[PDB]
This record gives sequence, C-alpha cells and structure tokens, in this order.
Amino acid sequence: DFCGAIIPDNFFPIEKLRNYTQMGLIRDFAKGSAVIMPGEEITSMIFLVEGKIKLDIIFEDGSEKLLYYAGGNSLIGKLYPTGNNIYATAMEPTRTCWFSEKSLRTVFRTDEDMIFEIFKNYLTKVAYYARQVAEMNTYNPTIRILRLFYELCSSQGKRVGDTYEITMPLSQKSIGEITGVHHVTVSRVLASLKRENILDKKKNKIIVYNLGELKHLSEQ
Amino acid sequence: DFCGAIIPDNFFPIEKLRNYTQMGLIRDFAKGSAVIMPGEEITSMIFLVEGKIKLDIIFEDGSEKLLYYAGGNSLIGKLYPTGNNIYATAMEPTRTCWFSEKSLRTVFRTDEDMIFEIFKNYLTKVAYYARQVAEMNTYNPTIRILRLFYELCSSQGKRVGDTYEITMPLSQKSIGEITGVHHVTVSRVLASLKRENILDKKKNKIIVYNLGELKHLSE
Ligand SMILES: O=C(O)Cc1ccc(O)c(Cl)c1
Ligand SMILES: O=C(O)Cc1ccc(O)c(Cl)c1
Repeated sequence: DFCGAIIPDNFFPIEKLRNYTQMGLIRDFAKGSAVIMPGEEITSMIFLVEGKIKLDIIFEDGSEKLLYYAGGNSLIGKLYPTGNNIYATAMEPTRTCWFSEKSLRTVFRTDEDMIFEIFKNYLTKVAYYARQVAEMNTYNPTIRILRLFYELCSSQGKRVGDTYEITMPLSQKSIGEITGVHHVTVSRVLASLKRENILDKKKNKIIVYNLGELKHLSEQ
Repeated sequence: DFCGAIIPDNFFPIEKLRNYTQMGLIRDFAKGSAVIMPGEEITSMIFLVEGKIKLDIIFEDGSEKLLYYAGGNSLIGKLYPTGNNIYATAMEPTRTCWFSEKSLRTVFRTDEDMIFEIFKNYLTKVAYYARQVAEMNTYNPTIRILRLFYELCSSQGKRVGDTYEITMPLSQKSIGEITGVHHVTVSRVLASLKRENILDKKKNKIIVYNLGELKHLSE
C-alpha cells in the first residue's frame, strides 16, 4: 500500500495484471521502436509484461523531456486524452498488453482488487510529480541532488557492514534529467561527496559511508 | 473523457459521487479549519460536497507549497500513504465525504462507472504535474507566464467585440504559486502586457486584446 517513489522509474508495479492478458491485446516492440508515437491518441492502459520503455513528453515546438522509465510490471495509465504529446520508446525487446476501457471493465468484473492496484499506481505518480514541482520551487540544484541521495538511501539502502549500498545503476545523465540539474553541477557534487568520504556513486551501485553527514549536508 | 487541466484548481470534478455519500462518512469543517492536518495520516478518498479547500505540501524543514485548490465535486485521492506531508485547509465552510477503501468497494459493487471517473480524476492530476515538471525544465519564467495566459485564452476565452475575456479571479500571487515565478517577474510581465495592449490581467477577469500577438510572444 505504500505509494511513495523517490525516482521516476518502475512506479508501483502490478505483477498481477499478468493474470488478465487474455482480456487485452498483446503488442511487441523491438529495441528503438515507438510504443507511443509522437502525436498518437492513446486510449488504453499499457501493461509492460517484460522489457523497458522510456516515456517522454514533447512540447509544441519539438523540445522533449523525460517523464519516466518503465520496466516489467509497470503500467502506462493513458486511458483517456490528456492534452500532452507523448513519445514512448522501447529500450530493449518489450512485450506489452493494451487494455481499452471495455477490456478493463471485464478485468474489474473478474477481480475487484485490480481497481485498487491501479489507484495505487496513479497515486504514486501524482505524489511523485506534485512533490517534484514543489521541490523545484523550493530547493537549489545542489540541494536537490543531496536530497535525492539521502532519500534513496533511506528508502532502498541496505547496510553492508559500516556502510549502506543502494543496488541500482543511476547514471549521471539520469540524475540530471530527474533533478533538472546541468551536468557540470552533477559531476562536481558527486565528485565532492566521494572526496569527503560520504558517498561514492559508481556505475552499478551507490555506496554511502556517512549517512548522518549526507543528511546534514542535504539540510543546509 | 478529457483529462487536461491548465490551472491546479477543480481537477476533474465527479458530480455523480454525490449519489453515494451515504456509503461514506460526512465531515464538516469551519472556515480556517484543517481538513488534513499537518502530519496526519490519511487513508480515505475525500470528496468535496460543498465549499473550498487549499491543499499544500509541507517539507521536513516546514517550508510549504501550494499543490492545488478544490471546490464542489472535487476529489482528494489520498487513499494510501504517499510519504508526503500534506496540509489542507477549508477556505469556506466545507462539507466533505470520506471514503475508505471498504466504502469504495461498496460504491463500485453498486455502480462500476465510478471506477472510471476516479481514473479520470487521477489521470488529470498526473498529466498536470508531469507536464509542469517538464515545462519548468524547458521554458524560462516569463515564457511560462505567457504560455499560461495563451492556454487559458485558448481553452476558455470568450469573444467580446475585438477582445477575448477569461472570467476568473486569478491573483498575481496565485500566478506565481502556479508558475513557480517570483513576484517581481510576475508584476513586470503583467505590467508590460498591459503597456503593449496585449493583455490586461484585472481582478475578476483577464482581457486579451491581441491574441495573435500573445500567441507569438508565448512562442
Ligand atoms: O499522458 C500524459 O499526459 C501523462 C501520463 C503519462 C504516462 C502515464 O502512465 C500517465 Cl498515468 C500519465
Ligand atoms: O498526498 C500526496 O502525496 C499527493 C496528493 C495530494 C492530493 C491528491 O488528491 C492526490 Cl491524488 C495526491
């Protein structure tokens, strides 16, 4: 039931939707193919059976921004028109199941519990983006990066001896896109955290050596 | 079925939940009272029967930001813990109806259409805040104000002679809360639009005198 997310990746997965694929439409996408083409009117929820999708918004002038990444058991909630132009691409071989409104009605008639899993996925999304707007309007770029590391550590960090490890590949490019901070700032902040023996951001994991100092710095 | 919103006010209203408030819990709030107290854990959808609520987020340092305004038939979607500290206050005398998960099961067993109205309400919120993040990362403060005015005109400007009128009280304060732009920028932009005979943002209405020019300046 917990609908917090720290990064916009794998928002509240619903693995149980796999039990209802007969009620929807299976569609596959090779790496690089468009799951949602720019300008395409989507009126389906799109369940990712396995794979990976990058989901962006496109503005009227052609500029493009990351919204989120989605993996196995993720759900794209675009049942109705929203007024946003969306471009979603497969990052690897991807199988999806598309559920129209009518299809979903058959799902919920079979399994009431599915309604609430979907609410939990929408809610996780609203809480994520609503907080992010507010944080962007409150905290400077360096503080947003520190808050991100601190939060990630408290949500996903597992203590291995005298330290915490967060097992995820979080690229500097991805940090930039998620925080809306320019690359020199990202590199400099990450480089000082490593230098001062607080946190080392590696390719495959983040190691936090001093969580109280990271917290303390994030609060300045 | 349209799940757009230009301003964080009266997100996708659900009038038909009025039909089911006997399945929920009616709670009344006086003007100035906390509908959602700071620190309060909420596990109900909260339907606004009548009145008005200002709903804010509060950070660990006690700093606070507007998320939205809600009026009659609005829905607060806080059925599960989110990890955000939320503070919601009644701006007028307010009647609400609180729907637990259990109460919602009863609603949906009765009328399956309510499922989908709630989906529309959530989808409208996601689309609003996700777009706002991306725009904040795309467009400078002044262009975000212009875009706000042009999109409001396009969606609900009413033609009156050579003008378009947007009938709403939208304060300079609220313009800054919505756009994330500081007051001195908001005042200078509004004063320049008025100077240049493009747009006059008055107290209870906004008049657009040159739409094509506003369109152009926003781009
Ligand atoms: O389509 C939109 O405007 C925003 C959006 C994108 C992806 C999602 O999964 C949702 Cl719920 C909304
Ligand atoms: O509770 C939150 O973290 C965000 C929030 C606030 C109000 C709402 O109606 C929703 Cl759906 C979410």
